[PDB]
Amino acid sequence: QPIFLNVLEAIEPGVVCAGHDNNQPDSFAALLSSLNELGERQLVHVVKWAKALPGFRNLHVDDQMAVIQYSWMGLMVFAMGWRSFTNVNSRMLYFAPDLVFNEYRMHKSRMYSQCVRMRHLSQEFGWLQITPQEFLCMKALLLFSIIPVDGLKNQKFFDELRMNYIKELDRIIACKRKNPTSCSRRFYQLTKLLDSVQPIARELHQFTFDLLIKSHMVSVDFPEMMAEIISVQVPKILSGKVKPIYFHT
Amino acid sequence: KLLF
Ligand SMILES: C[C@]12CCC(=O)C[C@@H]1CC[C@@H]1[C@@H]2CC[C@]2(C)[C@@H](O)CC[C@@H]12
Ligand SMILES: O=C(O)Cc1cc(I)c(Oc2ccc(O)c(I)c2)c(I)c1
Repeated sequence: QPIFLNVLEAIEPGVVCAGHDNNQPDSFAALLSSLNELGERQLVHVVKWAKALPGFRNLHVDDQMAVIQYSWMGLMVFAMGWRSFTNVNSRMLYFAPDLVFNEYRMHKSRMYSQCVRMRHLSQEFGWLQITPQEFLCMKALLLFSIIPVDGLKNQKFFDELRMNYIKELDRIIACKRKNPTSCSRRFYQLTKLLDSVQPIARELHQFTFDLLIKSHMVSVDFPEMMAEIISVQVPKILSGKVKPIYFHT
Repeated sequence: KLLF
């Protein structure tokens, strides 16, 4: 019974515009300010999405706020790469309908290398032929893939919720294969695909953090929440107090 | 909170 996939397909966030005025010359300040808006806006959907995930509400209230604040980067990035694959075919980074990056914008944003890694991540969806169901499960798993070293208020329930989503992932895979090797290798690819999101997210955390500090020097504006999160939560990740949960080592 |  696909009750679970039912829920994931139903609660999946629709399209979100960054409000970018594609009339303005692609400058550093304009591009990043629009991505910050996109992030702020897209953050709102992430919150509604999560609170709609099976079992998410049961987690403690504080932990609910923490897991979102720690894993939002990786979530938005993962989804972004999906939009780029299914759309612009991965040639470019489909951030929002009104904010699609090309080679030029990648350079002007002062984060060309990171964009390359994201484009590659985007390409992986093709190489691995990730079906839409696999995408959803993996994305859900990402919310539960980064936590504080000290632990959550109720780690007990977190470990169990995480464990379940993983089962769901396996369940998804083993619904077309028959071989003992087939389902096994597929799981290996995905768990790796998932791990690879972490290093990318970590570069953007660093990047946005530095950008925030010298935000007034470069005329880049950070919305209310985006500024608050990058200065309180992100620093815990960069300082190692919050760390991703990797499948492999 | 504010957005939760
Ligand atoms: C999460 C966003 C916005 C949502 C998305 O589609 C992925 C993309 C990845 C780069 C982020 C951007 C939000 C604003 C950030 C954090 C900039 O400050 C630097 C890196 C940007
Ligand atoms: O069997 C299926 O496909 C559906 C399914 C999916 C999940 I995720 C699941 O896990 C929990 C765990 C704790 C909790 O409070 C809640 I609400 C759900 C269970 I149980 C069943």
